[PDB]
Amino acid sequence: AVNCNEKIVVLLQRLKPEIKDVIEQLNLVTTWLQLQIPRIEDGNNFGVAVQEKVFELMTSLHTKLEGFHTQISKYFSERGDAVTKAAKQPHVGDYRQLVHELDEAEYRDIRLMVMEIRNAYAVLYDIILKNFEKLKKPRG
Amino acid sequence: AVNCNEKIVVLLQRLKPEIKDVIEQLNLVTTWLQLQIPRIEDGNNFGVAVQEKVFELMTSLHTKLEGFHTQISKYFSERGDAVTKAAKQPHVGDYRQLVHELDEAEYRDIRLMVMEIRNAYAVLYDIILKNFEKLKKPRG
Amino acid sequence: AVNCNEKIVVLLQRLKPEIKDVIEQLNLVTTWLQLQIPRIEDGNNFGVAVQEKVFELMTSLHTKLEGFHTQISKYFSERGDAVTKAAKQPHVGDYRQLVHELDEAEYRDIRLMVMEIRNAYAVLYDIILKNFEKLKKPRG
Amino acid sequence: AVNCNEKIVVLLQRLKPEIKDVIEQLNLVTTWLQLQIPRIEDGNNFGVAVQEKVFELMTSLHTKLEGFHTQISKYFSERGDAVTKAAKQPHVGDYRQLVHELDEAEYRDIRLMVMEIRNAYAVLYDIILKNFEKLKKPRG
Amino acid sequence: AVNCNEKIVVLLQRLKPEIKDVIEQLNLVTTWLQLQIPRIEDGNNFGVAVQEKVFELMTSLHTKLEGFHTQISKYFSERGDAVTKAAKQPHVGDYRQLVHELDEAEYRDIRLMVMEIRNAYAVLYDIILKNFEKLKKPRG
Amino acid sequence: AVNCNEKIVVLLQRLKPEIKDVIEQLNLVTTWLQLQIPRIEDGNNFGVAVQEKVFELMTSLHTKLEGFHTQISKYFSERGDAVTKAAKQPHVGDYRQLVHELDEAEYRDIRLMVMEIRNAYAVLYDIILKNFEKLKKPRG
Amino acid sequence: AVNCNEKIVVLLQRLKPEIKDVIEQLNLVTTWLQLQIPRIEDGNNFGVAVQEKVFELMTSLHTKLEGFHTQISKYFSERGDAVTKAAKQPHVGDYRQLVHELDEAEYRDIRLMVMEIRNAYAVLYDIILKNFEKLKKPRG
Amino acid sequence: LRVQPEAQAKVDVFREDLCTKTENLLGSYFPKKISELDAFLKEPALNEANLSNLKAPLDI
Amino acid sequence: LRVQPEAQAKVDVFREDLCTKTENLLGSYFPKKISELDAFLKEPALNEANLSNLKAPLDI
Amino acid sequence: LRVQPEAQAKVDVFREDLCTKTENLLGSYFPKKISELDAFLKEPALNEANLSNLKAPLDI
Amino acid sequence: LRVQPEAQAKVDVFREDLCTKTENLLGSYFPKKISELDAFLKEPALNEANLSNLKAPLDI
Amino acid sequence: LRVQPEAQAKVDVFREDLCTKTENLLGSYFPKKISELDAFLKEPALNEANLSNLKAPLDI
Amino acid sequence: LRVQPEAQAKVDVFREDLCTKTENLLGSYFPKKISELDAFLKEPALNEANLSNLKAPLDI
Amino acid sequence: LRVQPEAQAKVDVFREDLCTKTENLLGSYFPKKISELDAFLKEPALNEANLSNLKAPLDI
Repeated sequence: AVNCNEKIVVLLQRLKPEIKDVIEQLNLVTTWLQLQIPRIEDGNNFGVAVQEKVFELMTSLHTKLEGFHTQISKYFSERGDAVTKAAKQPHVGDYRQLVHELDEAEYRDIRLMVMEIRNAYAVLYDIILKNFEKLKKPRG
Repeated sequence: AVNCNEKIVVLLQRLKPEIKDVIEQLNLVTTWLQLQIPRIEDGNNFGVAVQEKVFELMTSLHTKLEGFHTQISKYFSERGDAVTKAAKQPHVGDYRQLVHELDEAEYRDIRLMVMEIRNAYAVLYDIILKNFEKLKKPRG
Repeated sequence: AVNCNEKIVVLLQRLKPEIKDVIEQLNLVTTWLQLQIPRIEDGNNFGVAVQEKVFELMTSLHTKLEGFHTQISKYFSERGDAVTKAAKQPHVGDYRQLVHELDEAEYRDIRLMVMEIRNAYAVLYDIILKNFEKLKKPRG
Repeated sequence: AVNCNEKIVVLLQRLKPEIKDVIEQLNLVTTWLQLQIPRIEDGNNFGVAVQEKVFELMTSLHTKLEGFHTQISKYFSERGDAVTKAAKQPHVGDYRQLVHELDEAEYRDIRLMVMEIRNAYAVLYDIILKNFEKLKKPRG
Repeated sequence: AVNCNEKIVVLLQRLKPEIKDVIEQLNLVTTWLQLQIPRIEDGNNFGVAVQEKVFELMTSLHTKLEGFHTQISKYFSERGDAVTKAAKQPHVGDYRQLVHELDEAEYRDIRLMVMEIRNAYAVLYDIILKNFEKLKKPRG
Repeated sequence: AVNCNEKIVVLLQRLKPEIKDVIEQLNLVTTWLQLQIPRIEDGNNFGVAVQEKVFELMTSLHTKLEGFHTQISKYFSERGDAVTKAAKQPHVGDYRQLVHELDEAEYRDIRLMVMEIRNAYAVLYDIILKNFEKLKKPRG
Repeated sequence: AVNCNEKIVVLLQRLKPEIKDVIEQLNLVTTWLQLQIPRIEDGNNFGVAVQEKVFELMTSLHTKLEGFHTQISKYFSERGDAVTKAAKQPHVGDYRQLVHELDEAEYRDIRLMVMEIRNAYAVLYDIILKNFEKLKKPRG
Repeated sequence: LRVQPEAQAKVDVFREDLCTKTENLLGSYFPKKISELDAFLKEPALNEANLSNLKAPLDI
Repeated sequence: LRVQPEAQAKVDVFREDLCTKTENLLGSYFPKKISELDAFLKEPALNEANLSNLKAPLDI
Repeated sequence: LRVQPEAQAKVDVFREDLCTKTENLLGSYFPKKISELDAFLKEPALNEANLSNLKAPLDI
Repeated sequence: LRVQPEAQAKVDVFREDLCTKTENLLGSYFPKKISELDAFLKEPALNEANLSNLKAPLDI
Repeated sequence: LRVQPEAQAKVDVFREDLCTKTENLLGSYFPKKISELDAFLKEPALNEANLSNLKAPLDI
Repeated sequence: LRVQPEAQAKVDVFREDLCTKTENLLGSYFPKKISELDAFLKEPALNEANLSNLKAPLDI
Repeated sequence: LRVQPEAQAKVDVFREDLCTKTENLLGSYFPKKISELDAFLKEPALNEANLSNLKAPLDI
C-alpha cells in the first residue's frame, strides 16, 4: 500500500490544534468587541469609529484563518488522487512527481500557516492594546 | 459495512435544532424590524438610520447562519465519497486519512457553529436592547 | 423500489402554489409601480425617490423568492442521486444518512420558505400602504 | 419510448416567437435611442441625463429577456437527463418525480415569461412615451 | 451518419467573416483613439473627457462582440453532444427535441448577431462623427 | 493518425515568441515606472498622478496579454478532444465540423493576437513618450 | 515510461525555494509594518496614510506571489493528463503537441516568475526606503 | 408622436385592469395570504419536534 | 472629417428606416403585443388549477 | 386606497402577534438560549482533547 | 530621451497608416457595412416564419 | 421593554465571563501563543533545507 | 535606516541597467517591433480569404 | 488592562526580533536577492532561443 507522508502527517497533527485555537479566540475577541458597541447616537462617534477599524482587522484575520482549516483535508484528497492516477498510469511519470510536489507544497504551507497564525496573535494583541481606551469606553 | 462517525452523528443531532431555531427567530426579529420602518419622509431620519444599521447586522447574522444548514449534508456526502474511494483504492492510504480528517473537522466545526450561534443571540439581544427606543419609535 | 418521502412530497404539493402566487403578485405590483413613475423632470423628485426605495424592496423580494422555485427540483435530484449511491455502495452508511439528512433539510426549508413568503406579503403590504400617497402621486 | 410533455411542448411553440420578437424590438429601440445621443458638450445635459435613464431601463429589460431564450433548451436537456436516470435507476422514485417536477416548473415559467414580456412592452411604451420630447430632442 | 443542420451552417459561413471584420475595425479605431490621447496636463481636459466617453463605448462593443466568435464552436459542441445522447438513449425523446431546439436558437442568434453588428457600426460611426473635433483635437 | 493543423502550428511558432517578448518588455517598463514613484509627500502630486494613469494602462495591457499565453495550449487541448469525440462518434458530424471550426477560430485569433500586440507596443511607446517629463521627474 | 521534462524539472527545483523566500520575507515586512501602525487618533494621520499606501503594495505583491506556489503542481497535473490522453489516443496528434506546448509554457512562466520575484524585492526595497521616516514614525 | 386612438385604447385598458388588480391585492389578497400562511405555519405538518418521525424507509 | 455624400447617404437611409420602425413600434406594435399576450395569459392553456392534469406519462 | 375593515384586521393581528413574539424573544428566549448553548460548549462532548478518541473504525 | 531618426520614422509610418485606414473606415467602410448587413437581415435566409422548416433529419 | 430579573441575570453572567476571558487573552494567552509558535518555527521540523529529505516512498 | 554601501550598490546597478534597457526599449525596440509585426500582418500567411484552404484532413 | 510582566516580555522579545530581521532584510537580503535573481535571468538556462531544444521525448 502507498502511505501518507508521515513527516507531514505529524506536522499536521501539531498545526490543526493551533488553528482551532486562533479561530476560537478570534471569535471571543470579536464578540467582546461587538458587545462594546454603544447605542447609536448622533454625535461623539470617534470611539465608535475606532471600534469599527479594529473590527475590520479582526474580520480579515478571520477570513484568512478560516481557510487554513479546510486546506488540510484537500491535501489528503489531492494526494490520494494523485497516487491513484500515478498507480493507474505507471507509465506517466508526472503523476509520480505530482505526489512529491504536493508534499513539498504542503510542507511549505504548514510553515506559512504557523507563520500567519503567530502573526495574528501578534497583530491582534498589538491593536487591541493600543486602542483599548476607546474600544472599551468609546465615549468616556 | 462502514458506518458514520456516531459521536458526531449525535452532536449533529443536537445542533441541527439549534440552527433551525436561530434562523427562525432571526427571521421574526427582522420582519418585526422592517414593519417598524416609517413612512419615507423628507426630514427626521436619524431613527430611520438607526434601524438601517441594526438591520445590517441582522442581515449578516442571517447570511452567516444560513450556511450552517447545508454544511451538514456536505459532511455526509464528502465522507460517503471518501469511504468509497478508500474502499475502491485500498492501497491509497490518503483516502483512509481523509475520512479521519473529515470527522475531526466536522467535530471542530460543530463546536464553532454552536459558538457562532450563541454569539448571534448575544449580539442581537444586545443591539436591539441598546437601541430599542429608536427601533420601536424612530420619530418619537 | 425506493420511494420519495411522502410527507415532504405533500408539503411540497402545498408550497409550490404559494410560491407561484407570490412571484406573480410581486410582478403585478412591480409593474404597477413602474407605470407610476413620472416624466423625468428637473425638480420635485422626492416622490420619485420614494418610488425608487420601495422598488428596491420589491426587487429583493423578487430575487429572494425566485430561487425557491428551483430549490424543489434540486431536492429530488440530489436525493435521487443519494439513494442511487447508497444503493451502489451499500457498505457506505453515510449515503443512507445523507438521504435522511436531505429530507430533514428539505423539511426545514419548506417551513422557512413558507415563513419567508408570508413575510413578503406582510412587508410589501406595509410599505405600499405607508407610502401610497407618493407612490401613486409622486408630485401632487 | 418516453416522449416530451406535449402540453408543454406546444406552449413552448407559441412562446419562443414572442421572445424573439421582444429581443428584436428591444434592439431597434435601443439603437434608435443611442443614435439620439447628442454631441458631448459642456452644458445643457438634462436631456442627455434623461436618455441615460431610459437607457438603463432598456438595458435591464434586455438582460432579463435574453435569459428566457436559453432556459428553453435547458428544459429539454435537464428533462432528457432526468428521464434517462429514471430509466437506468427504476428503483429510484425521486427521478420519476423529478421529471414531473421539471414539467410543472417549465409550465409555471412559461406563464411567467409571457407575463414578463407583456410587462416589458408595457413599461417600455410607457417610459418612451412620457419622455419622448427629451429622448428625441435632448436640447431643444 | 447524423449531419449538421445545413441551413444554419451556411448562415454561419457568412457570419463568421462579418464578426472577424468588426473585431478588427473596432481594434483599429480604438488604437487610433488611444494614440489621440494628449499629454496628461493639469487643465483643459474636456476634450480628454470626451475621448474617455467614446472609449467607453468602444470597449463595450468589443466586450459584446468578442463573445460571438466563440458562440459558434459552442453550437457544434452542444449539438454534437445532443445527437450523441439522443443516439445513446433513443428511448429518451427529449434529446431529439433538444437537438432541434439548438438549431432554432442558433438561427435566432445568428439574426441577433447580425443585428448587433450592424448596430455597432452605426453607433460607432455616429459617435465618432459627432465628437470628431475633440476626439482629434482635444485641446484645440 | 489525425494530425494537428500545420498551417496553424507554424503560425503559432512565430507568434509565441512575440508574446513572450511583449510580456517581458511590459514587465521591465512597469518596474522602471514603479521605481520612479517618489516619496509620498503632502503636496505636489500631479506628476505622481501622471505616473498613476500611465500605470493603469500598462496594467491593462498586461492583463490582456497574459491571456494570449494560455489560449494556445487550450487550442490543442480543445482540438485533441474534438478529434477524439469525432472519432468515437463517427456518426456525429458536428464533431468533425467542430474540429474545423476550432482551426478557423485559432487562425482568426492569431491574427488578432498579432494585431493586439503591435497595438500594445504602439500605445505604450506613445504614452511613455508624451509624458516622459513627469514619468521621469514627477516633481522637477 | 514517459518522463518529465528534465530541463524544466531542474529549473523548478531552483525556483521553488525562491518563491518560498519571497512569501516569507514579504510576510515579515508586512507584520513589521502593521505593528508600526499607531493608536487611532483624531488628527495627524498623514504618516498613517503613508503606511496604508505601502501596505496596499505589499498586499498586491502577496496576492501575485501566492499563486506561483500552486502553478507548479498544476504543471505536473496538466502534463500528466496530457501524456495519458496522448497515450490512450495515439491517433490524436494534438495531445502529443499539447504536452510540448505545456513544457514550453512552463519554461516561459518560470522565467516570468523569476522576473516578477526579482521585481518584488526591488519595488519593496525601494518603497520602504523612500518612506521609512513615516513608516517607522508616522507622527514624529 | 402619433399613437392611434384604438392603440392607445388597448393600453388604457391594460393600465385600468392593472390598477384594479392592484387595489384588490393591497386591500384584500395580501391581508388574506398573510393570514393563510401564518396559519399553515402554526399547523402540525410544519411543526414536528422529532424529525425522526419524518424518516422515510430506504430498503437496501 | 470627409464623409463623401454617398456614404453619408447610406447612413441617412438606415437612420430614417429606424425612425419609421420606431414610430410604428410605439404607436401600434407595442399596444398590440400588450393586448395579445394579456389575452394569452387569460387563456386556459396558461390557466390550469390542477397541474397534475399536466402530468405526462413516464413508462419504466 | 380602500382596505376593508376585516382585511385590515387580519394584518393588525399579524403585527400584534409579531410584537408579542418579539417582546418575548428579547426579554426571555434569547437570554435563555445564550445560557443553554454556553453550557453545551462547556460540556465534555464538545470538549475532547484527544480527537484521536473521536477516531471511528474503517475496516477495509 | 533619444529617439533615433530612423526609429522615429518606423513609428511615423505606422501612425500615418493608421490615420489613413481610419479616415477610410469612417468615411466609407462603416456606412458600407451598415448597408450590407441591413440588407442581409432583410433577406429570406434570415427571415423564416416557420422554423420547423429549419428542421433537420435526425434518423435514429 | 421588560427583561425579567433572572433573564437579565443570565446575560449579565455571559457578559462577565466574556470580559474575564478577554482580559486573560490579552494579558497572557496571546503573549504565550506568540512565543510558542515563534519557537515551533525555529524548530528543525519546520526547518528543512533539503525537501527531498521530506520525500516519501511511492512503490509502484 | 542603515543600508551598507555595497548593498545600496547592488540596487544602484540594477536600477541603472533598468534605465538603460528602457531608454533602448523606447528609442529602438518598440519602433522596431511595431514595424516587424505590422509586416507580419500584411503577409499572406496572416491573409487568407478562403479559410477552407486552411482546412485540415480529418480521416475517419 | 493588566498585562503581566513576563507576558509583556514575551511580546517585547518578538517585537525586537522582528525589527532586527527587518533592518537586515532592507539593508542587505533584498539588495542581495535582486542581484542573485537578476543574474539567474541572465544565465543560459533561462535563455534559450530555440525552445525546440527544450523538446522532450514522448515515446508512444
